[PDB]
Amino acid sequence: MIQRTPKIQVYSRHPAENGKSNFLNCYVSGFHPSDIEVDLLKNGERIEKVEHSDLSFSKDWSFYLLYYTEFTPTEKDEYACRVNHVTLSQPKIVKWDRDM
Amino acid sequence: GSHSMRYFFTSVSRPGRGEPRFIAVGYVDDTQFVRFDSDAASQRMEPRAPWIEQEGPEYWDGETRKVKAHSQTHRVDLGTLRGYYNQSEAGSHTVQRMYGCDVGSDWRFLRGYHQYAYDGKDYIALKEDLRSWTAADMAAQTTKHKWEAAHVAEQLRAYLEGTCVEWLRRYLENGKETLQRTDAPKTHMTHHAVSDHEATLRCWALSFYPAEITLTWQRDGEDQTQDTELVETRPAGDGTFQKWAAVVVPSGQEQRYTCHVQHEGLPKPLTLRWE
Amino acid sequence: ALWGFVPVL
Repeated sequence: MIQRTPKIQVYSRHPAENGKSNFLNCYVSGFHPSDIEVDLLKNGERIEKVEHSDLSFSKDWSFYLLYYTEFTPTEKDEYACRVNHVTLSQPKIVKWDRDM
Repeated sequence: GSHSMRYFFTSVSRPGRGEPRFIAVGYVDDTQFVRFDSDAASQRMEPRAPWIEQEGPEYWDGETRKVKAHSQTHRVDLGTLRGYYNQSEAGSHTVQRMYGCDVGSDWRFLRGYHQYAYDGKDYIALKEDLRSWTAADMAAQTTKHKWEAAHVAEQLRAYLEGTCVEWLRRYLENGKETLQRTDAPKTHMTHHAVSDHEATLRCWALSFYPAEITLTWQRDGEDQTQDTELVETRPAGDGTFQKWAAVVVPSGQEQRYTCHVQHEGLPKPLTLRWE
Repeated sequence: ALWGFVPVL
């Protein structure tokens, strides 16, 4: 059966400014089947208040979802997105780089 | 400009874990406006954009009734295809469906779509003449024959050219402040030394709508497609989109490169340079 | 708005 690996991007809604409210996003796209696990991490621990968009797909039938949560960036706190899917032998972790 | 309305449906089986989950979403251009989730508590079609919240109870009761009919049918469709392909009842499978219409700058019908995919593969689709069907395998042909005998294409055509376009026009007018607008991209560049003789130049496009956009890097006026890292356009979460393009430049040659941005919200294409 | 007729595979 068809299986496509998810592309992953971790970024903020607005340019990051320490001490100012924002939203941390993790966009997963181009995957199949739709079964997928996405977590946002703060200094390694799982953030519990995370929401996501309603499942949708592109013209080529691949799925996409946006996971997000409110956050206020600091100079020292580090964030990341952890994803697991049938195409990944191990959970894939991508660190947030305020420049990407 | 041109516009479109599209509905996306996803049905996924989960043997030994209850009935299949069904998710439906509706879009006007790149703006979602409704949703339905068979696992949710409300069991109703729900608004996902401010401009559709004004529709009365007749609208919501009607879309709820129709969407649950779609759910029940696509839930059953999973069983039908498992049979067509003689697959076991243990595995999880996926049925996807999409239909909608396109309208030109003059707001008149341009094209219509109605197609399905099983486990990520094209299954059946209405052709451009709005009268015939494309079926790749034996199974698809069985569905194709049923639909020809039931004259499905004809009923569908009346929806695509009439009803579909009529509602799209209505939504465009009722939500004109957001649907008939354009947010030009806010741009900037970043420079980061990766070594003592090489640096990364990244061109940014932020807070734009619609999603369609073209971002390119040129050196001395020539395209650098193969040397440019371009990420997929992504949602900001507030209704706008973002995108960036980067090239690694030999320290000292920054002035040879230019970033070009094309977007409907720009009065003229932009040409940026690091300087 | 949704199409009121739902075909079956």
